[PDB]
Amino acid sequence: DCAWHLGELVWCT
Amino acid sequence: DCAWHLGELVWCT
Amino acid sequence: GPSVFLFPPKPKDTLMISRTPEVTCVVVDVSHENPEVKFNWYVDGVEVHNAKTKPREEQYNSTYRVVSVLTVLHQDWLNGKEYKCKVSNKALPAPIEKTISKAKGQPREPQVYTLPPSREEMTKNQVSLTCLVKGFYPSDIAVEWESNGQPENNYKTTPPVLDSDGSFFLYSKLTVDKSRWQQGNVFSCSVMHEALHNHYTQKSLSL
Amino acid sequence: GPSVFLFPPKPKDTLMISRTPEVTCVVVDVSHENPEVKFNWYVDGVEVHNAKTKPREEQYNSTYRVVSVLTVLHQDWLNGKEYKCKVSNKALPAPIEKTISKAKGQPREPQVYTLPPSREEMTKNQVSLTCLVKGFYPSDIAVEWESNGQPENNYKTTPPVLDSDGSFFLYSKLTVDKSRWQQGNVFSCSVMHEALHNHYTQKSLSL
Ligand SMILES: *[C@@H]1O[C@H](CO[C@H]2O[C@@H](C)[C@@H](O)[C@@H](O)[C@@H]2O)[C@@H](O[C@@H]2O[C@H](CO)[C@@H](O[C@@H]3O[C@H](CO[C@H]4O[C@H](CO)[C@@H](O)[C@H](O)[C@@H]4O[C@@H]4O[C@H](CO)[C@@H](O[C@@H]5O[C@H](CO)[C@H](O)[C@H](O)[C@H]5O)[C@H](O)[C@H]4NC(C)=O)[C@@H](O)[C@H](O[C@H]4O[C@H](CO)[C@@H](O)[C@H](O)[C@@H]4O)[C@@H]3O)[C@H](O)[C@H]2NC(C)=O)[C@H](O)[C@H]1NC(C)=O
Ligand SMILES: *[C@@H]1O[C@H](CO[C@H]2O[C@@H](C)[C@@H](O)[C@@H](O)[C@@H]2O)[C@@H](O[C@@H]2O[C@H](CO)[C@@H](O[C@@H]3O[C@H](CO[C@H]4O[C@H](CO)[C@@H](O)[C@H](O)[C@@H]4O[C@@H]4O[C@H](CO)[C@@H](O[C@@H]5O[C@H](CO)[C@H](O)[C@H](O)[C@H]5O)[C@H](O)[C@H]4NC(C)=O)[C@@H](O)[C@H](O[C@H]4O[C@H](CO)[C@@H](O)[C@H](O)[C@@H]4O)[C@@H]3O)[C@H](O)[C@H]2NC(C)=O)[C@H](O)[C@H]1NC(C)=O
Repeated sequence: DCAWHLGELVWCT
Repeated sequence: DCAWHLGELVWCT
Repeated sequence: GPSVFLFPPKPKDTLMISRTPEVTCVVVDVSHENPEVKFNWYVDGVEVHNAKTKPREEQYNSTYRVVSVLTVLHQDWLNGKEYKCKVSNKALPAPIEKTISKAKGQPREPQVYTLPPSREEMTKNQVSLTCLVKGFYPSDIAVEWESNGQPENNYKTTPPVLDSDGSFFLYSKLTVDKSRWQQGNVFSCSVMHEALHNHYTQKSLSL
Repeated sequence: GPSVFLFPPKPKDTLMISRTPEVTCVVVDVSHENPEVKFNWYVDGVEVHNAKTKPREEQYNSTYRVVSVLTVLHQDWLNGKEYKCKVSNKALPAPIEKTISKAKGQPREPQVYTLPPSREEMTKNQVSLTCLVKGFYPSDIAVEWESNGQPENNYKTTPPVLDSDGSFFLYSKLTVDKSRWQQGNVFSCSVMHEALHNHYTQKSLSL
């Protein structure tokens, strides 16, 4: 799954 | 009056 | 003689796959008479060749500042690979070498706890929203605040302090209008660190 | 040539009437050929004579360390008086003068708020008691913790951070066994600063 900071892609496992 | 820190005199007005 | 300073990439650039981290080799006190500077880059001893030289910059104090930038791979940095920059110039009897890499030590996941303002604070103009980020390693981290998906810029974060267990902790304080907090508005503490799942976690704060 | 470093007194020594604050003029890199050093002290330009020289100390790196200590009056320091130390030595082209005094700016009283551990932290073996000290000026301060009149040494305090209003704030974290917290034990955050009534204030925290 992924993580987003203010719309920006942070990281995905 | 005065203020004490762990028994020690700090200050008095 | 010239001096050299090697800088690590920004925490946010290493933790976000949407950004490009880089190591910067800065050479100061470069002379006007011999500004030719040769750079040799190595990654774990193996010489690499994809570095670029930034445009030369006159410092106005009789010297130039020559800089080389090396792009790194997120995983290479996070995996503790060592980057060495060798600087050669005619005014240098022998080449200067600096080495930098991530801090060595098992990475530990930061625990993030949001703390509401004190009852005693409910009488002032603005209240303080606290975010405690503790138990993390290494100290490379990024902490920000937001509300309704919008970034809140009115905050100050203490530098990382080394705790008694070999980990780091810090505190971030966001200052807002009592009204906002009172109204039930939702505020959040965004933390980015390599040890977090997906290098991310948010902690909400409201009533 | 020798080098000089002038240090201010400890915050606790200036804030407690039961202690004796002092300014310390340290001279390093003193040579064996010429170890004799003359000191001239001044307070707002007026030369004073009650300073004492600490016993000379061999540094083992080919130099000595000569130190002069000047006792100051609590009120003189707190009132912003300037202390100047002049150092003279035959290996020095001209006397060296350093000046130090309290930070200038209107003193502001620190607001102290104790913050309990996050309910989420209760799953851990030990918990964090926070103490927010903000809105203070100057940064000279002393923060400690206690319980039942006994000092609690298991804490870490962030260095003062400059806030957006020109004042300073910091956070202190005391870590205690979860059992102690859940049992109703009362803990206190003791803060000492010149702008507080009698330079002291204590704020308690319990379940
Ligand atoms: C001639 O003039 C030169 C320029 O002077 C002018 O600039 C001002 C800064 C003043 O110096 C002023 O006098 C002038 O107006 C002058 O150069 C300076 O020389 C110093 C001594 O040789 C040197 O000191 C070292 O500084 C290190 C820290 O430097 C950083 O931080 C300062 C400010 O905090 C900043 O000015 C520097 O530019 C550095 O900033 C970092 O820059 C890097 C690279 O750009 C950034 O990292 C990259 O950033 C990019 C984006 O930009 C990407 O993100 C990339 O991924 C990143 O890698 C980084 O973000 C940025 N950080 C900050 C905070 O800005 C110290 O670490 C170093 O300390 C070590 O060594 C000393 C001994 O030297 C020890 O005492 C220490 O304990 C420690 O071990 C040291 O203090 C200055 O850096 C240098 N300034 C510049 C601009 O180059 C030169 O000396 C003059 N010479 C003469 C003869 O007069
Ligand atoms: C030869 O050896 C000399 C001795 O060094 C020994 O230790 C190592 C260095 C070994 O390698 C070995 O050489 C020796 O065994 C060596 O001297 C050093 O020289 C340095 C550079 O010249 C000098 O650096 C400056 O340090 C300043 C800070 O000093 C304090 O902190 C250091 C480190 O923590 C500490 O070692 C010092 O002793 C200082 O400590 C403070 O001392 C004061 C005064 O006693 C205390 O205050 C009083 O405390 C009493 C206690 O009862 C009362 O409370 C009273 O009220 C107080 O007033 C204070 O508490 C204490 N603090 C701490 C934290 O311990 C920096 O300020 C300075 O940096 C500034 O200035 C430079 C230049 O302008 C700038 O570049 C900086 O940016 C900054 O602006 C600078 O870094 C060392 O201090 C000095 N070490 C000692 C012990 O004196 C010498 O150089 C060697 N020479 C050769 C050729 O090899």
